[PDB]
Amino acid sequence: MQNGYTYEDYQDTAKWLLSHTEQRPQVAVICGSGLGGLVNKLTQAQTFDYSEIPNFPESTVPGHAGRLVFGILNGRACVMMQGRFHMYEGYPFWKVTFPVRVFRLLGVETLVVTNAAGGLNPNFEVGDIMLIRDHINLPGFSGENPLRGPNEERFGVRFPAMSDAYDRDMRQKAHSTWKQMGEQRELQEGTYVMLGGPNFETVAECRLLRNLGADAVGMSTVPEVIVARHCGLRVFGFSLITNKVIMDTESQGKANHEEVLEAGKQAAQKLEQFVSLLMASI
Amino acid sequence: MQNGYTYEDYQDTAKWLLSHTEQRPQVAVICGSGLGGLVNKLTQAQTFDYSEIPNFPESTVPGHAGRLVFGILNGRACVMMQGRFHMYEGYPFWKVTFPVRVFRLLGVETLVVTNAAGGLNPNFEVGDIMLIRDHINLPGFSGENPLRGPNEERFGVRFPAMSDAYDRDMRQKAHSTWKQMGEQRELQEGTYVMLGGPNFETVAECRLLRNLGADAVGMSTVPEVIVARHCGLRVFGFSLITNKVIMDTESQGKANHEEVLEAGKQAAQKLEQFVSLLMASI
Amino acid sequence: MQNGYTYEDYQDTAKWLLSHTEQRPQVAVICGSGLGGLVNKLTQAQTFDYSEIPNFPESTVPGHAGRLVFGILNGRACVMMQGRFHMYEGYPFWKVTFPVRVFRLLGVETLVVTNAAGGLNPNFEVGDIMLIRDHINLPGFSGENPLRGPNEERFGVRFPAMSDAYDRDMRQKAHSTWKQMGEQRELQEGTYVMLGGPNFETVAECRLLRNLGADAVGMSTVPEVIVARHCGLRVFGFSLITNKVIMDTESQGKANHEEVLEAGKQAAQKLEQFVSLLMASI
Ligand SMILES: O=c1[nH]cnc2c1ncn2[C@@H]1O[C@H](CO)[C@@H](O)[C@H]1O
Ligand SMILES: O=c1[nH]cnc2c1ncn2[C@@H]1O[C@H](CO)[C@@H](O)[C@H]1O
Ligand SMILES: O=c1[nH]cnc2c1ncn2[C@@H]1O[C@H](CO)[C@@H](O)[C@H]1O
Repeated sequence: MQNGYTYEDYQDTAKWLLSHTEQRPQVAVICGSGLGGLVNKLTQAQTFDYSEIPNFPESTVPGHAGRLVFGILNGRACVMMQGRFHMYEGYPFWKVTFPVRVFRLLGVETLVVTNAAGGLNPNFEVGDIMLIRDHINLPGFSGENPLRGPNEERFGVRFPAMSDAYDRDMRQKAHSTWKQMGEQRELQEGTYVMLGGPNFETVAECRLLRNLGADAVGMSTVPEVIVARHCGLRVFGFSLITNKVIMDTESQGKANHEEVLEAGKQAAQKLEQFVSLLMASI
Repeated sequence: MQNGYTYEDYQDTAKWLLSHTEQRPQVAVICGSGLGGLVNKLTQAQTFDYSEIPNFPESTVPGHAGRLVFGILNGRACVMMQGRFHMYEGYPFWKVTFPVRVFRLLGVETLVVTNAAGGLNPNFEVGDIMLIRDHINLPGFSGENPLRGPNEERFGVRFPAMSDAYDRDMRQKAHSTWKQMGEQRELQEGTYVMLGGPNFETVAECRLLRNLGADAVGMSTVPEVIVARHCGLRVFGFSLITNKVIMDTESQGKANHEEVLEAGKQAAQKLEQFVSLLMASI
Repeated sequence: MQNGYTYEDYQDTAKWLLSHTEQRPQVAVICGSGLGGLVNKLTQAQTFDYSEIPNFPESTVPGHAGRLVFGILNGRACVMMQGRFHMYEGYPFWKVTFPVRVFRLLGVETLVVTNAAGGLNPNFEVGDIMLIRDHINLPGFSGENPLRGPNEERFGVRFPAMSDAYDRDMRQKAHSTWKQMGEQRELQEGTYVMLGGPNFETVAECRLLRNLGADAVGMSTVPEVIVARHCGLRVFGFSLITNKVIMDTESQGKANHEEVLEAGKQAAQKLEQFVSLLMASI
């Protein structure tokens, strides 16, 4: 059926967290595949396994520890999802996005989303960071949407707009911050396209995606952005280009989850530095 | 699971309606968002709330009264759905299309469908009326189809063709009728594309849709057309262009349901006049 | 819910087959619409109705007998599915692909898939045989995937690659074999695109599909290939172009299942000869 959580369920979970930590975060960060390292830079950290927080789902994917960590990052109080949920695990979108609404009830105002993605844009190189300026929601085209079913007015409106989903001001900040880091490569920016997974794309599918105007492909994030914007959260996000997708039938190798995680550690020091510095801007 | 209604369920509902009204309609009209006004031009009208008709689903969307009205429009006896059902409300396609099969069992032969849609075609202006000459069924591409499951031979064939879904003769009639109205703008005609909703499209999604050859985007209608053609109903339909979709990231505003309903009243007098005059042609 | 079969279920079904036939096939063939004739060339054949094999689903589509036949084809021991399962029948992808995993447990190493498809490529003519070199999985884009849910490590990895799904060596063999047959028309090769069905495509949908780079359209096969590659089966397949899809609104006729089955018998002698000769190559 549709959404199985009532407003009270989100409320109960929020109260439970509030009664177990003195931390009052204003920023929420969702760590994607190979990005779980961002957590180790938190000060005064407190961790909760998803399995001990009442109505919380569980991460089953390698590279997703499945822990909620509160802490202080570069002066800002925040909460981090060290690992997320995906539709390919068997979860409905209303389960995948449960934490987002709980965050809103905690008093969070900004949500930063991260993920590992395949590069469709030929100008992209493995290791690149791409600011997400827009998305294409394939599952949404068929009715698979976290907002399907009766609307909860206490969270948002029935027909939320998505054209302004990725905060313009934060993207300007991201660009200025990147410049201060003195990096050699430029910060990329583009359209993220989501598909269900869990298998990797065929050559025909990649060419099709690129021709639709997508710069990177992945199996998450979009559902969380929809719910985030629906409840009024300011959203900012980026993809770590973990590999160049095969575009020719004379393909040498083939995508694998290992390459994705390996790439994560390689860029760890870089993107961790980036996110921490970004905390100064709000 | 698949379709939960058996042939008998449609039959029972049809018998109930037949035993409560002397009206024997030959035309059925489904009113979309902001089009519920078409009903007020009916003579000898009889209304039934969806909630009192046995196996009927219920409209939960603003702009959808949720009433079945029988009456005489410009000499033709017809039945109107003042408000329809959508997949984003949590309804399976076999629930959304329930009324269509009941209509067939009432003895209806023609089905006219209406809806509010976003304009993808740059030549479209807010207020335009677009005859639907074809559709692109996105949900259908993934298997979400009102005909999924065992086929009911009493209604139609297992593999119904859709290339001739929108009646050619009625579209010629629509054009001749529009000319007699002396309108200033030309009657548009194009391809309607359906996606699940309920959120509005991103810029990337709109560009993608337009490039696929779609002229207008919406969250309904197609399921009803499939079932209508499957059971042998002559189908004709049109979209009221309620807004121009944002195609640039330097977007001024963002889509909202209010604009859609406001647009409906603006064109009310026009499209109501159009549909009533169209009744003369069958 | 997700996959309802546990590893043991596939195992039980495999043991049942092994205890009822002395046949030990190395090749598995799935016959599509109008291709059920391939079975009549088997020697020392043994047939099982799907309804008598424990955890087996059932074919409900005309042109799909619904029988598992073991036999010897041109010296090679193989098993054939005379008729397959489709999502439009009401089956979840984990039911549609059940036989594929059972085959793996029987000791099968190669899977050849066949199907009836509509030609999108203008160079295609009715009667053509198209080797599938790649596919576009539309249902997969929305999360409808036979691998959705927890991964069974005993079968394969969590994130299987699909870029090398259609065996290169077998496609070279197919081309050499076709030459030896002395056929007049060339063996086609292209991208197969899958959509849910059961209705046939509209003109707008066909133009869209062709523009995405698809050569033929159908309502099956892809799910079986995903599971086959996930568990390590070598895969090879081909489509019988049963009709040219309508690409213009001044359409003369409209697609029908009859034309599909009629086309099957016409090419029967040809494709049966092709598959039997192909058995010599492994
Ligand atoms: O090339 C890619 N295509 C699709 N998803 C990808 C790709 N690269 C990374 N991911 C993402 O990382 C996990 C798989 O490693 C998936 O969760 C997917 O969202
Ligand atoms: O721009 C648009 N995109 C998608 N659906 C639209 C648009 N404009 C109108 N509708 C239609 O009207 C309702 C929302 O107001 C939805 O039911 C949708 O089908
Ligand atoms: O033009 C076509 N479009 C879509 N599927 C087709 C077409 N031609 C053959 N099939 C395939 O044959 C059955 C219907 O006859 C369906 O199972 C479909 O997979």
